Amino acid sequence: VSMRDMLKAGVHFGHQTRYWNPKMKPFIFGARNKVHIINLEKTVPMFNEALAELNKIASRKGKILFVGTKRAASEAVKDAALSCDQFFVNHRWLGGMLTNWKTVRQSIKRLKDLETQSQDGTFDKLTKKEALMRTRELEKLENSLGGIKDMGGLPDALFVIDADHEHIAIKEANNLGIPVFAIVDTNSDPDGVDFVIPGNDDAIRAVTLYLGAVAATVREGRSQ
Amino acid sequence: PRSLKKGPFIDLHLLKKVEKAVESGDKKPLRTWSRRSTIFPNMIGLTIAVHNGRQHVPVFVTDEMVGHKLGEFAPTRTYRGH
Amino acid sequence: NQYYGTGRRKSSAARVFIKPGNGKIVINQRSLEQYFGRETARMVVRQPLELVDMVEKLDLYITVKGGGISGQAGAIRHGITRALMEYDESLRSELRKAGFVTRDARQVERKKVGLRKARRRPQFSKR
Amino acid sequence: GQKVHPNGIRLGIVKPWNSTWFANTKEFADNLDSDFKVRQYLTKELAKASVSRIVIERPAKSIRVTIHTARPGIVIGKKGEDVEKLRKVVADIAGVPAQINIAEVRKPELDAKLVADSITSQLERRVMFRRAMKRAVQNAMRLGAKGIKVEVSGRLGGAEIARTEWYREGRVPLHTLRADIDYNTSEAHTTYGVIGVKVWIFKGEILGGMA
Amino acid sequence: QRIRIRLKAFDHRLIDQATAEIVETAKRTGAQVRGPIPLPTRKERFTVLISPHVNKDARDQYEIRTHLRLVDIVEPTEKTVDALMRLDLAAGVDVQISL
Amino acid sequence: ARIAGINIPDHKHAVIALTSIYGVGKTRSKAILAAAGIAEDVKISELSEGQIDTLRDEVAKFVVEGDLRREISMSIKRLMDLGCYRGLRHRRGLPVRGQRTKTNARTRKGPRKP
Amino acid sequence: AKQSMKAREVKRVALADKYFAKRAELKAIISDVNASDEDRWNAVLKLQTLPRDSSPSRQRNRCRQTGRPHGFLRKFGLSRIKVREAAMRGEIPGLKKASW
Amino acid sequence: PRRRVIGQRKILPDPKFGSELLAKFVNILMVDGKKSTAESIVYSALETLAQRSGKSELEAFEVALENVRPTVEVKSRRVGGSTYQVPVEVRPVRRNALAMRWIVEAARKRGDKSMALRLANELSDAAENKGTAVKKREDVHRMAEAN
RNA sequence: CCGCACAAGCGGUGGAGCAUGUGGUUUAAUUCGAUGCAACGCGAAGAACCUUACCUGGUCUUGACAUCCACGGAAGUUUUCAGAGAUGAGAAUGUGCCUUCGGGAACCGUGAGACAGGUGCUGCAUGGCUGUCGUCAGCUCGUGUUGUGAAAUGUUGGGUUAAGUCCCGCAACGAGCGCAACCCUUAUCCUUUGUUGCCAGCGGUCCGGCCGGGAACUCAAAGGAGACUGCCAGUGAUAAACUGGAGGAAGGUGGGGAUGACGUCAAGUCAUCAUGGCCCUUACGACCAGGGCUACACACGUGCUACAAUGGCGCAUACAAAGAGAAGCGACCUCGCGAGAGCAAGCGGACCUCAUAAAGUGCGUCGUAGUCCGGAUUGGAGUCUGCAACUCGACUCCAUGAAGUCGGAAUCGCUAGUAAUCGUGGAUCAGAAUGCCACGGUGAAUACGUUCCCGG
Ligand SMILES: [Mg+2]
Ligand SMILES: [Mg+2]
Ligand SMILES: [Mg+2]
Ligand SMILES: [Mg+2]
Ligand SMILES: [Mg+2]
Ligand SMILES: [Mg+2]
Ligand SMILES: [Mg+2]
Ligand SMILES: [Mg+2]
Ligand SMILES: [Mg+2]
Ligand SMILES: [Mg+2]
Ligand SMILES: [Mg+2]
Ligand SMILES: [Mg+2]
Ligand SMILES: [Mg+2]
Ligand SMILES: [Mg+2]
Ligand SMILES: [Mg+2]
Ligand SMILES: [Mg+2]
Ligand SMILES: [Mg+2]
Ligand SMILES: [Mg+2]
Ligand SMILES: [Mg+2]
Ligand SMILES: [Mg+2]
Ligand SMILES: [Mg+2]
Ligand SMILES: [Mg+2]
Ligand SMILES: [Mg+2]
Ligand SMILES: [Mg+2]
Ligand SMILES: [Mg+2]
Ligand SMILES: [Mg+2]
Ligand SMILES: [Mg+2]
Ligand SMILES: [Mg+2]
Ligand SMILES: [Mg+2]
Ligand SMILES: [Mg+2]
Ligand SMILES: [Mg+2]
Ligand SMILES: [Mg+2]
Ligand SMILES: [Mg+2]
Ligand SMILES: [Mg+2]
Ligand SMILES: [Mg+2]
Ligand SMILES: [Mg+2]
Ligand SMILES: [Mg+2]
Ligand SMILES: [Mg+2]
Ligand SMILES: [Mg+2]
Ligand SMILES: [Mg+2]
Ligand SMILES: [Mg+2]
Ligand SMILES: [Mg+2]
Ligand SMILES: [Mg+2]
Ligand SMILES: [Mg+2]
Ligand SMILES: [Mg+2]
Ligand SMILES: [Mg+2]
Ligand SMILES: [Mg+2]
Ligand SMILES: [Mg+2]
Ligand SMILES: [Mg+2]
Ligand SMILES: [Mg+2]
Ligand SMILES: [Mg+2]
Ligand SMILES: [Mg+2]
Ligand SMILES: [Zn+2]
Repeated sequence: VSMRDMLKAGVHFGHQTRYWNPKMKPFIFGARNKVHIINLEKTVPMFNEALAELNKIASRKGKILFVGTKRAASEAVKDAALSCDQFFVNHRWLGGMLTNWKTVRQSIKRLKDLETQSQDGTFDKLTKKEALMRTRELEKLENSLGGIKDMGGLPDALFVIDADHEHIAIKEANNLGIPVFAIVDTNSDPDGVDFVIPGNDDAIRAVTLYLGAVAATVREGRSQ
Repeated sequence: PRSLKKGPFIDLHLLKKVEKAVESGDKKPLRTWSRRSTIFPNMIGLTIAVHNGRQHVPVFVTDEMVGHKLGEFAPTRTYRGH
Repeated sequence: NQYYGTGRRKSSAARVFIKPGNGKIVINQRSLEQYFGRETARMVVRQPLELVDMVEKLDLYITVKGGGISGQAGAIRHGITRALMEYDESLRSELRKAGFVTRDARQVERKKVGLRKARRRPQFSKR
Repeated sequence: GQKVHPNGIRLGIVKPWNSTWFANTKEFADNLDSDFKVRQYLTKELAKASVSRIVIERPAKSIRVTIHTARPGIVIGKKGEDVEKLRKVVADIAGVPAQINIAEVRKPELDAKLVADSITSQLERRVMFRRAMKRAVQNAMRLGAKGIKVEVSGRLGGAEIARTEWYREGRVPLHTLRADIDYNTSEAHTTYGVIGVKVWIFKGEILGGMA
Repeated sequence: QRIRIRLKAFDHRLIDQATAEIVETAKRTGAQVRGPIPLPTRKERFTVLISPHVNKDARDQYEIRTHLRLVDIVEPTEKTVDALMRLDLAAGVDVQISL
Repeated sequence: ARIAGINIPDHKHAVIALTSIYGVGKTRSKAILAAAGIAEDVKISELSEGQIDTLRDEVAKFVVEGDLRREISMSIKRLMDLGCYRGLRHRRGLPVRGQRTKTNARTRKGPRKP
Repeated sequence: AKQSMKAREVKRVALADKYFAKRAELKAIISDVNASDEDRWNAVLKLQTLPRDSSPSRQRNRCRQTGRPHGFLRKFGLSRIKVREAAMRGEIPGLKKASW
Repeated sequence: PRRRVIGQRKILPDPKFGSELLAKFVNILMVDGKKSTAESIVYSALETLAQRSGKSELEAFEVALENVRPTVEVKSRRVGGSTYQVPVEVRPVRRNALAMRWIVEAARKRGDKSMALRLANELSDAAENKGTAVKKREDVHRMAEAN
């Protein structure tokens, strides 16, 4: 992504000067209208160097977890993961998703059992109310683990939108040593992101730019 | 009352003992546990020791007693008030 | 032609046959007011037939089993309702909002152990 | 609170009866009385054959018992001499031509009568009740059950007061009627009294009624 | 002339299988069988005090439901009557043949 | 009227009126009436002397009033003199037909005494 | 109950079993109108000499299992306690928890 | 009704007149489910009401009602630490019910050698403001102001 | 924040008579247990004998019940005397079966010891079973995270629900036992089968589905369908849910069952049974007759019938359901005023019998009274069961006709086919229901609300 490509999307935009985090000073161009302005001169090379690492991970058969829980950007992140055959979390990040993966494995097994059971049969043996209740449980499980049913094991890389909002995920990752790739607004604490991208995390246009560029480079890394 | 088609009921050993007594003149009070026997008209002028549960109390049968059961004359419950 | 309906109340059942032509009602080979001694029963059996206003337009041959006089009357009413519904669909829309296709499911509740009746509980003594 | 007998409540739903004859009020009482005498006799003779169950049917004239045990060799012995003596004594104890039958239980660690009998026989040896029931649960679970629960009660280890205690593992839904829960009790006559053991074994839910 | 056969049992699955088998044996032998007619079941109730002592309110209620079926054959031949005579059914079913 | 029972039956229906004689209940009342050929619903008013005399003639056929009271008192007195069980329960004013005395024998015992 | 009780019941049953015809014909004589009232008299005298326990009404239905005198169910011949144990185990055919 | 107060069975109207208020009246007078006995007395009383006290029996019904139906009563509630006799005004159904209750109780307090005559005379006196039901409306209006 | 907890209502209890249980006292003994809710129509689903365990007296000692050992007998059956019976003493008859002929079985009696026997003690030695909080909504665990750690979180919060029900939030995610559902029953429809059940259209009738017949309908009982907040509108973070509406037989877990988590009360039961310890072991065991459990100055609990014209009585007449039956249920007919009796059909029962429902309704009468209310009590005379109704049965008839005129303080039950009333059946049972368990008929009133009362 080129600085012009970002700037038109508005990547330079940031939170209010009232709400910023201390470690973000190096990445901040300045202030306008009491608004923090992010410096694309740092943003572009760091994003490119992160894309290099993501391409490397995906080119060694890496499993990638796209992470974002914004109600606006959930579908964008989900589609972003689907466009590169990867795994995602687009709703509330469940504390213990990585640290307590084994309990999630039982949940993934229950989701697999429910979907397989409906195709196999036995719904007729169940009463209509019971069969409908089982369908509701399957729908709830899908809304909870649609993205990670096929992750199989712990992912090899994480992509995070608004790292401050998803702070539990990054704490888990660091506890596991799983690398964190994150779009970091001025209000976030950048310590947990090993490849940090400072940029807007709310705006739909810039978020979609991040996701599309990452997914293009991930498909490229897969293709070899 | 039992019934009239069946006639009154008397225990056989009382029949035997009573006819023994009436045929052989006066006796001492003959002892009996048969509270369920009916007093019979031949059984008059005799004295019968009916067991009240713990002791044979003597009842001296008379003519207007005929028809009643022996147990009606030997109370089985001691009571004097409180 | 012939139009029947099966009505039921708490424990009664009533077969109702509708024949256009008059306003006579025969119940178990007897006339209405000579079968039912209570007036509210006569009223409740004429209820639907008078609602749809066609009284002297169709005579009724009806039999009924089980239950008491009020249950039999209610079952007869339900049967007449279902029979009329077969004769004309338009009548059913008014019959329903009159509360006649209700088929009330209310029935005597069983006696339960430890109670004197379905719900009456023995007279407890605190002191 | 007190629980309902987890076998009687499932009778007709998922659990079959252990006596399937038909009778009238005339011969109903003495029929099941001879039935009881048959059962007690068989349980006394087969005390070492690990008999899990004893079903009795009564066809038109004869009676036919089926013995579910894990030691079919012990009840069979050699060319069925022992089972033939059993046929004689059963036929004369019921006044009717008998017909004995055997059906081996294959997983003696998954039926509640045999695990309870094993626990009691161990409690005779004055083994630690704790490790006894723990081994029972571990075996039954490892063999493929969906859940199990054991409960011993009464002066455990010769103690002076009764300490009822239990240990469960897996999933034992006692309120679900579909659940095929094999339940059975047993008593252990120790020197300090009687120790009662109850065992529940849940082996999956049954879908589609009795059949 | 007719042969009327009554079947009593304690569970309806077994008795229904028995009726089916009866009528099929009668169909093999070219008879005319009135299909099994269901007759009213007899529920015997029993209420029993569960508590050994003191509690009379705590009880338990049991029920034996005798299921009863009636089959009737109107054009019997020797190969009809013998066929059901060479017929052995489940132990739980009581059969009663009448002419 | 001055029936054999020297009491005076009231001016009600003949049967209910005759029931006032001691020893004449409803059954025996209508027996008296039917045997005298007198109607059932008529009152003692509008009843001729020729009919009252038949009523007296037919009520004299029974044992009523003092004669009945004397017979009942004699039977109880005789029964008491025998020393039989019911004689004792009559002397002690306690129920003789085998009812509870542990509680509610109040008709025989009268009101309560602490 | 005590073994002597079960023994008394066995003796009563066995005794009432052997004198049944005698009791029946004596009762028939006694109740028979048109008896000569000498026959009826010696009939009642002869009847009251038979063993008291030869009366069917002297017997008392006890649990075949435990011999308990109360809580009997003629249908099963067991007390109220043993029927429950037998039913929950599945020994009484067709019997099950009723609920309506 | 701690969670939600539930309404009443909307009773079915009188078969003789199609009115539902006379239906509630016959339900009030009914004893031991003897509805036939009740409606007999009610019809007998309204018929003679239509004669001894002018025409319009169904109208004379409310002529007695509006004469007895109260407006204010007391509802002793302890919103201040003790049961305080605070007065309250009623909805229409409350005063309807209290009116019919007060009618039937006074009728039962008359004798009059019949319940038909009892109810008839009592309802007439109520319609023209005589008797005891009207007096117990007077007292319920009197003690409603006493505190 | 919940619950008939109160409130709002309706009917009661507390007063009267009787039924029954307990306490008390008495007694020869009034068997033993249950004791605040959660003992007190409870164990006992049924004490005249029996039961029965208690008492008085009469009796037995390897025993009434079981195994073993020798010895002798077939086993039985019938009959007499003494006795209250247990028991003794006999007299007659039979002396059988299988046999490898030796005996053996079958039982019976006598003898001797192991032993039997105990409803004797301890439920504070126990199992088993049950009550209770409470069908109240809770109780936890794994893994994760935080803390050196004991631990905490989850399970708190905001909503909502009958519910730890569900949603949203939240370092928690999950699960398990509970909750809900699966089960039974009830409400609608469909399919299949149609006698002993059914009778619409048919013909025939003695007018009776009774008879040809019919399989439609009611029913019977096996399969299925149906209800899910699915549809609509409105509230609500849009969510959960809530309020209404449509359709529908049924609407918001449709009604009612069964189902009772972790635990609490050293709760109840050693007298169902089983059982550790101990105690008796010619006695704390066993048999028999009679008595008691039914006593009565009293006290309490639970019921029944009442006090009346919304009723009593007489006559007439209509509509149920659910059950039981072979030492059983027992029709028709005759006899009796009646309880019942004689004769005897049918029925192991959709067939026959119990068995004609009652309140109701029509007509007549009674006129507010201790009554034509009420039926207690008592006298007389009967019937039935049963060896036997004295103690101490039920019922019938005639006579008698108490108290009682709606019950102080206080207190109980109930939210709909409920309460209240009205009959019917069953278990136990020879006989003995006002109790218990079921069944239908008629059929309400009220809920402003959560301040208080009780409990959670
Ligand atoms: Mg039957
Ligand atoms: Mg009389
Ligand atoms: Mg008595
Ligand atoms: Mg014993
Ligand atoms: Mg008896
Ligand atoms: Mg209450
Ligand atoms: Mg109140
Ligand atoms: Mg009282
Ligand atoms: Mg006592
Ligand atoms: Mg009770
Ligand atoms: Mg009792
Ligand atoms: Mg002695
Ligand atoms: Mg002698
Ligand atoms: Mg000896
Ligand atoms: Mg011993
Ligand atoms: Mg305890
Ligand atoms: Mg609940
Ligand atoms: Mg909350
Ligand atoms: Mg839950
Ligand atoms: Mg939470
Ligand atoms: Mg159908
Ligand atoms: Mg035909
Ligand atoms: Mg058909
Ligand atoms: Mg069905
Ligand atoms: Mg609608
Ligand atoms: Mg609606
Ligand atoms: Mg539902
Ligand atoms: Mg439900
Ligand atoms: Mg449940
Ligand atoms: Mg329970
Ligand atoms: Mg204790
Ligand atoms: Mg207790
Ligand atoms: Mg002794
Ligand atoms: Mg004795
Ligand atoms: Mg007693
Ligand atoms: Mg009277
Ligand atoms: Mg009549
Ligand atoms: Mg019976
Ligand atoms: Mg006659
Ligand atoms: Mg007769
Ligand atoms: Mg009867
Ligand atoms: Mg009457
Ligand atoms: Mg009448
Ligand atoms: Mg009087
Ligand atoms: Mg007075
Ligand atoms: Mg008065
Ligand atoms: Mg409620
Ligand atoms: Mg009743
Ligand atoms: Mg009986
Ligand atoms: Mg009754
Ligand atoms: Mg009822
Ligand atoms: Mg409180
Ligand atoms: Zn941001």
